[PDB]
Amino acid sequence: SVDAGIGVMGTKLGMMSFFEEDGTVVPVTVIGFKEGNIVTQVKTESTDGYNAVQVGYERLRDRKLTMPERGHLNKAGVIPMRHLQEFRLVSVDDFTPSQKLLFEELFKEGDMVDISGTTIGKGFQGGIKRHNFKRGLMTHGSKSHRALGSIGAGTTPGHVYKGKKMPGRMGGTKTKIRKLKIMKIDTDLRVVMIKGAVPGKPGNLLRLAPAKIVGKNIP
Amino acid sequence: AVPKKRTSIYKKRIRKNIWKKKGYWAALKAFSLAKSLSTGNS
Amino acid sequence: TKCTEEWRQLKEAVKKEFAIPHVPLDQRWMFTLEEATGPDIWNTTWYPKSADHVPTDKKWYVVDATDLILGRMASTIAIHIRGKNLASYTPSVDMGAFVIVVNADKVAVSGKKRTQKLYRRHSGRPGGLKEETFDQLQKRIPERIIEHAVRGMLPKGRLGRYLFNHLKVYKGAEHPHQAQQPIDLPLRDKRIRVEK
Amino acid sequence: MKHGRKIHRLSRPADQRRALLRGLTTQLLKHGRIKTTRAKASAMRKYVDKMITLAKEGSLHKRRQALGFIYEKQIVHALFAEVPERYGDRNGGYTRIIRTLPRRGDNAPMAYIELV
RNA sequence: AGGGUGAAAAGAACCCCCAUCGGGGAGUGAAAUAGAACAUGAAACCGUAAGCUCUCAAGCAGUGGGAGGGGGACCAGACCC
RNA sequence: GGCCAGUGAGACGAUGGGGGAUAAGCUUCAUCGUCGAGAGGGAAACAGCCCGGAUCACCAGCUAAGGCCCCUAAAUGACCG
RNA sequence: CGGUAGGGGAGCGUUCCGUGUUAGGGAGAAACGCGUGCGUGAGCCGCGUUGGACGAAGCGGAAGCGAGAAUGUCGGCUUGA
RNA sequence: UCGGAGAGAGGCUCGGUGAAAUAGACAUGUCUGUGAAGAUGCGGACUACCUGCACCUGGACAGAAAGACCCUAUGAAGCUU
RNA sequence: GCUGGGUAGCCAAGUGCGGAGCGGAUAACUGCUGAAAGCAUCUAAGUAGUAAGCCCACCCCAAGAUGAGUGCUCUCCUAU
RNA sequence: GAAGGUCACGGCGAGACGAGCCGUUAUAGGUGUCAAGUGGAAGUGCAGUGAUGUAUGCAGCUGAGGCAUCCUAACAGACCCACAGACUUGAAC
Repeated sequence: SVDAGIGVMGTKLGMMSFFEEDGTVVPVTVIGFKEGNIVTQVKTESTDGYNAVQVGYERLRDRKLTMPERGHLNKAGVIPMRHLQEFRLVSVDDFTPSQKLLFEELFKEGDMVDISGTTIGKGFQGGIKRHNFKRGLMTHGSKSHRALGSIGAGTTPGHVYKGKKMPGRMGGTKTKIRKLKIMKIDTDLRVVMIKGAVPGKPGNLLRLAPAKIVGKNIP
Repeated sequence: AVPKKRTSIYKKRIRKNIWKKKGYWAALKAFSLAKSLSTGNS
Repeated sequence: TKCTEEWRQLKEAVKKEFAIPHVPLDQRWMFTLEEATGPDIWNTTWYPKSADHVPTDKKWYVVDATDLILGRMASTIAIHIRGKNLASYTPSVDMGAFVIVVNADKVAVSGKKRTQKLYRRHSGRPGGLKEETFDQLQKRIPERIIEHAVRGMLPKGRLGRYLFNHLKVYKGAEHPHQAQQPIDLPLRDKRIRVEK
Repeated sequence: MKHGRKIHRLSRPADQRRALLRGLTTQLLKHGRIKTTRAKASAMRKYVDKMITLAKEGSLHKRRQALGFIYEKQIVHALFAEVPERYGDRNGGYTRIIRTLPRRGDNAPMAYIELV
């Protein structure tokens, strides 16, 4: 919950092979940005029950928004945007609304960033692919191949246990990949270069916020 | 494999009425198209 | 629609009024017989009419639970929620008052119960029984301790749920129900306050 | 699981899919308007448009390229002669999908495809 | 295995929907709430209409108590849902 | 003594024993209780334990066995340990 | 005046026969479906609708005489859908 | 090892036609206790809006065939000396 | 038809990332002060160390949490 | 016809169906082009009796990817919904 800095919204833009003057070949994700990461609302212990900052992203023609959202953004005096996401912090002040978040100035390279985002959707999938089950024999006359085998025990339990692993919808869900190196911040292009992989195909939103180690948070 | 008893009544009504509601939805959609048939469409 | 609605409502009012004038309905206080003299209230055991027991008219109570006995308090609370308090009692309906408890986290218990007593909830899974002590739970969520003690004494069933809601437990001393003017609760027991 | 895979199957194998698209393309070119299903129509826009595009650069090579397709010589000779006059202006998108009433004996959705 | 329109075929001219089937008016008849799938027409089963009534419930489904609501062109502390 | 039946698989508990391993909701006899064929109340539920033998009605009363913090009738009764 | 096997006593209905080609009945019988009558019960008794011609008592008689169970049996109609 | 990808026929959705074995009644939770000794139905708790569709088979001592093993019947039948 | 290549997608044998706390209460154990029992004694008052075990913390879900929470913002004209 | 919601219309890195999300004058397709794949087309010239080679030519054919451009289809339109919010107490201009 309580995040170790203010995060920043972002967009995935494929993978690059990034070299260095050693000759270490490094795999990297190009992360682009679209109008803003503008602060919208500030929540407090005073009125709202907790400390937090809401941050929009991605500009629109202001017909595609609804009256209520138009009001909520026009109260802050802000460009039309989707994707208001919160960041619950302990720190509260110096986040007054209509203030742009300089991704360039707020990270500073070699940081190890924690990126969330919704993953690739693999539909309704079987026990094997979903829960890393094994399959039965192929020959020696086995009419079982890919299946769950037995489910439960016998008359004693007399029913199927709750959260028994079964075929279901794998993918299309949020997963924080945490601790990831920032390789380069292109001043020119406004494009962050992060080591490794990141959830979803090119297009997805990403909640880009700093390392959340247990010497940083709340004992 | 096989059913233990019969559903008998009331439950079968509940089951059938949703199926008839599928029909209802189709009726709404077909009603909507009749107005589209009247005027324009180029 | 409008015409027929207004006209229908004008008939609904009149027919409502025609019956309201057919036999009338007291409150309590009263005297045995009156100028009703309809069906026999006197040789047929009393049973409450909804006109009597409405939820606004219900009494209130406050218990300060500091340095008390958990079980002994809870029994009286249960009684005053049921309505065995009142002469006009009925098992089928709730005609009992509400209760508000404050300083639930300072409630006391005898013996070595602060460590040894376990509160168990079982998630409903092949593993998950989760068992924590009296004091360990009190540090986290003290409300339950009173609440759980009370619900165990109320009659489990459709009524048991409804008249459970009437309990209002709280962590601290102050409570937000000043509007209702909840009076102090009477307490049958000698052992009820702790020795100190 | 069909992620970023774009191909109109038409319920068939590759035997018969190309056989369908070919024949439909021929008949459409011949008559100029045809009635078929929505899927059989909507899939057909890659091949009609490809062949009209092929009829822009009327050369020995491109006529054989097209003539492997149509399986009817005398339609493909109608193109090359016809096309560059009556499509010289138009830059892609030579095909319109009008859409009309389900087929009786299977509630199959239905459409018209014809040259624009 | 598979009988019972009517006393009498008087078995429905004509009109409407309409390619047929069948249907509604007309006409016949004591009756067509006797129309050829026709006489009396029980139950299961399938609906349509009205009165009340279920979405924090746990139930061999009733039973004793009975909140609130509804009546029957017949003014009941009575009676019914 | 006449006419005319069912029964002839029993079960548990107390005691006296046998068999068993003084194991068995084991088995076999002897004396008695209950079930069987017996509702009701006590025993959470619980044929066989305790109380008590259901002709039927009463929105009367007294009690047996057993109980009197709340779920759930009756003392959050008393005095001494 | 609890009651299984089981025995004994007292009854109700069903169709048909004597009485009787009775009265009662096309100003509505048998049936069929409803009753804020009756009885300890099996059952009885009045009702106006549907129905369209049969046929109560009482005193007697005789049986193809009473159904929920037979993996009964014939017919109908469900469920799974 | 240790799976992965793809093509067809199904599966899924829409329109048309349309079965089955099964079925005391089903308003058909989990835990532990109880009981003809292995309970959706009995006791105490816990959990739980109402209702589809897709998938899965642990239970309903699921369905199927009055056990074909075992033993009984002063049953049947083959075969042997 | 049979081979030889293969972009996207999907895949791993390929690439990244993960398991971290001087946070809490404990279990065996080790103690401090300290009587009953002038002494002793980890305990009867009190208190300190002290485990992959237990609870917070990490990560995903989550107010159908009928106990249905909280915040910001929009809308309440008529046959329409 | 409020706010909004649901349909329809073009789709999707979302999806069994519903759901989700984007689009409805840069959403899909087409066209143009460019990464990329494959490997040097057809036609013609020349060489060889001929199988064949060879030049024109990193060609030709693809292009599920990116980017550009309204050429085509996003036309036509439908359905649902509003009393400023029962009832009681107590602080407050």
